[PDB]
Amino acid sequence: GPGSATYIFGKSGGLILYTWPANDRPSTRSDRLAVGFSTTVKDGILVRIDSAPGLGDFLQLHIEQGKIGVVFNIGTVDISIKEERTPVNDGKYHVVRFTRNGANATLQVDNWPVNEHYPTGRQLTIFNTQAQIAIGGKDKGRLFQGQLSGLYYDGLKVLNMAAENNPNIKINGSVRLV
Ligand SMILES: *[C@@H]1O[C@H](CO[C@@H]2O[C@H](CO)[C@@H](O)[C@H](O)[C@@H]2O)[C@@H](O[C@@H]2O[C@H](CO)[C@@H](O)[C@H](O)[C@H]2NC(C)=O)[C@H](O)[C@H]1NC(C)=O
Ligand SMILES: [Ca+2]
Repeated sequence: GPGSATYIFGKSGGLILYTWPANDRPSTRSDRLAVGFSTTVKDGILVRIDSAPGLGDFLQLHIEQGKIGVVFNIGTVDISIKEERTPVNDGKYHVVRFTRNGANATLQVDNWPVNEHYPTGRQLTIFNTQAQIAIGGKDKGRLFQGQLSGLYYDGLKVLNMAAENNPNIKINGSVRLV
């Protein structure tokens, strides 16, 4: 709601970084990711979850040519799902919702027709030993500029945790709680 923690990222970019305590690093067969955003950027990474060093697994929510999508890897090759029909960089508030079940995924913006992707043949299922949630894209040189609100990832309200000064959150660069 109104109480959902909201952060503004400026033109110079910033990062909010959640690092799981070592023993708390999760492994999942399915994920759920959602965030409210407003932006005019043609390109930027909003959120990326990475596994521990040496493991290639990741899950990345990003905008490319004004269109929002998720690319992820759970141990085979990059799997992508995208809202290709309509751009989201119109400077209006949207909600993007993503689910993953093994190699399968869904993606919806607002109330638009749902995108679904079901890779064929033998697949892996586990997103192994997740180590960090990077928000804002600055670390990968694709900074997000705009507003992020009410980020939800697998039960974690990460922006709420940032706003509450969670000891496993680091914030730097051009980012501000509103
Ligand atoms: C990932 O998704 C596959 C395929 O999903 C099935 O096919 C269509 C996709 O076009 C989808 O709309 C249906 O809902 C259906 O689930 C899953 O594989 C299927 O699993 C179901 C339920 O266990 C079986 O009835 C089907 O035989 C089976 N089909 C195939 C082609 O294998 C798969 O389980 C799923 N992966 C995970 C981890 O959930
Ligand atoms: Ca894996």
